[PDB]
Amino acid sequence: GLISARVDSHSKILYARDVDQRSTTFEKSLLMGKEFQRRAKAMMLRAAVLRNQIHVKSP
Amino acid sequence: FSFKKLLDQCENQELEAPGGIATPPVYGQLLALYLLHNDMNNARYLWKRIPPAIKSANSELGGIWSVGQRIWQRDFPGIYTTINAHQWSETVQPIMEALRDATRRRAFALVSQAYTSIIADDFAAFVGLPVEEAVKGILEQGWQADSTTRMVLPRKPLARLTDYVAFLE
Amino acid sequence: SALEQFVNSVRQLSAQGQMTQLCELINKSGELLAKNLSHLDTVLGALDVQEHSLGVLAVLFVKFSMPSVPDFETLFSQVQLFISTCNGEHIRYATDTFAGLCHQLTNALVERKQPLRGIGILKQAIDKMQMNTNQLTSIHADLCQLCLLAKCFKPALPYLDVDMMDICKENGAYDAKHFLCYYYYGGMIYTGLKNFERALYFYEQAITTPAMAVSHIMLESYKKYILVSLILLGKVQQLPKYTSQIVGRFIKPLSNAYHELAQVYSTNNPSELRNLVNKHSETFTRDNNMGLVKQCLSSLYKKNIQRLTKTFLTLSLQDMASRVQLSGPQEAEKYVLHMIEDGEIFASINQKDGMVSFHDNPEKYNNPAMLHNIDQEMLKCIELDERLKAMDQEITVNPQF
Amino acid sequence: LVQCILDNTIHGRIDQVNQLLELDHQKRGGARYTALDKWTNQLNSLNQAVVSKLA
Amino acid sequence: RKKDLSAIARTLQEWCVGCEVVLSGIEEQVSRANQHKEQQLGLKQQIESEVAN
Repeated sequence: GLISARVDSHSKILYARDVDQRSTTFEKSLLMGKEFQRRAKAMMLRAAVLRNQIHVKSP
Repeated sequence: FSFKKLLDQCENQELEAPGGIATPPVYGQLLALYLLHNDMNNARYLWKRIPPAIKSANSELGGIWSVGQRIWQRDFPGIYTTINAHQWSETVQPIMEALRDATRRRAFALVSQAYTSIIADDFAAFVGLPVEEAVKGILEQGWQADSTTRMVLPRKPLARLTDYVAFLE
Repeated sequence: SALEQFVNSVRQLSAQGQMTQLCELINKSGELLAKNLSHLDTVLGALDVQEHSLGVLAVLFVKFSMPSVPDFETLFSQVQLFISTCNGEHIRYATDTFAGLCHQLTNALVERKQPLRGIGILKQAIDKMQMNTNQLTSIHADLCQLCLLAKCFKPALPYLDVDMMDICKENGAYDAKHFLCYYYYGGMIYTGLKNFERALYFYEQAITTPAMAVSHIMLESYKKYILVSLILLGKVQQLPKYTSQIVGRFIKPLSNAYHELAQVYSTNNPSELRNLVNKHSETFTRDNNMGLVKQCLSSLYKKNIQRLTKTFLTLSLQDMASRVQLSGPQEAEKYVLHMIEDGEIFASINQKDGMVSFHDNPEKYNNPAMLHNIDQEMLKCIELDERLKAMDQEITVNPQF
Repeated sequence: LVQCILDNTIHGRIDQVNQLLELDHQKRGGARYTALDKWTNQLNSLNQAVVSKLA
Repeated sequence: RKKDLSAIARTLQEWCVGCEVVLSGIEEQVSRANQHKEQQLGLKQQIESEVAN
């Protein structure tokens, strides 16, 4: 929920936090780029074996 | 380093021709490039494929392997106490000292970032240099001294948004 | 009498048109081949030792006995001399006996003792079988197997780091178990080097394989998939929907202890996971993955210390020892220091007051560093698109009738 | 002040301990769009991936 | 401001060429992009046309 903060529990004091949307959106977009690259490796090797339509067959 | 090419040519001499036959200086270059890398995962596979004869014959490398276990487990006074007990014939032993200096400066740059405060006696035992030599080194590179705490405070020494909007935005 | 003729028929096709008759010549060979082949190998390197030597050496390894008396070393060196500077050009058509030769060399070195040099020679064969951006040849598995036995993963990485497209068959020369072994052994190679990202990727790709029957390679890769996903991520990563039905029907309830391990991992209790690891310890040692489950225990401790950043800012070491269950502030300080060094947590240690101060701010995204990071990631996406353009063109060419 | 917040008048945060108020004097609804475009592209990726990756 | 004349005109040559080269790098980025747009859409349309039969 709605507690956006860091508590200095060295001092045991709450400190409310504005999570920066610039940091948030750049973070999720570049993590989307990292998942884009993992799905890149996924689709490259997966289609290099299965655009062939060749698999671990019955024998 | 050049031990990469040395290891490649010694594996041309060891992993190509001889019979499944083992060779100890090739294995010395192997544990040299597994302790410079500190790749004790693959140096475990080394230690699985080192013969116990070569564990007993290339055995200055065995003391090197023990000291590298103390490095991997980060047993720092046991590291710097056991410097001159192993001396293998110029494959690992000079770069044992070079790796000691690399790990010295590595612990230096590591504590410089990862510590708001370290015990300087630990850190001197972590780098092998003594305590006031570590004081001279941190005044050389720029940490914050904190007397009477004995906790020296470590310290590390346009078209931008155009490209950022152009790809990520 | 007949063996003296075939050599003359090899030179007839040399520097000429088709070599399909030479493929038929290797297909027939001689059936009950004699020792004389060795003598025929004395005068055989006329042009570049030719494809005749491949048939000779393949038959020498097909023998099921000897293979070249206790002097097999000489034969090994001959095989080396056939792979190194001899190579060949029409290996693409003779792939069946070439991969077969590499498989037999691998199986012989596995049955014998130390297969260290075998890796060094094999990587050349692989280098001459593949095209440019690399193809998934069968020998790729063998290499991995060899470097998994002879504990030296360092030179096998360049063939593992590339996400190669299209599996090389040509005249058969490929089996599903070689695919499964390459991704399973490769997964174990990345797990041994503590590169859990590519390891998890490799195990995932080993499970996704279409299957009608359950193989032990798939079972072990699934178990190790759960373990690496518990280490790398906080929980078990979902396998794709295109995974085989036999995985959810047969492999899932067989590796019940691993899903039980994930079930106890989800409760965030280390003592209970310890109890469960002691409970099925015999089953984990039976699969020969005891060690990765210990890493799972340590990763659970690290997950519990990482959960503290979301709620606390400044926390006492004794409080951390009480919450994470470590006993004493000394072990808490050890764990926090290790986690800062490995880049797992963003925190600082205050010894005077005995406190831990969590920061949680690696970047503000104004460095050039990010500029270079984004430039490299964009170049990867551009590569994929030119790769994707090539795949799409290949598919457009060919269309159905 | 809190009452003013109810008003939706105050745009800024208040440090209760420090007893001070920071207002978002310079506002920016500039920030979202980069992320939004990114998200739109993400869906684009979704439509593209599901079809392509799918047999 | 008695002669900076030489240095004056040569600083002029400098900055003139600087904006010139900025704009010329732009020029060839243009000879890339929508020349790349020509090639890309031409090939994509080739694909779409070959989709039929």
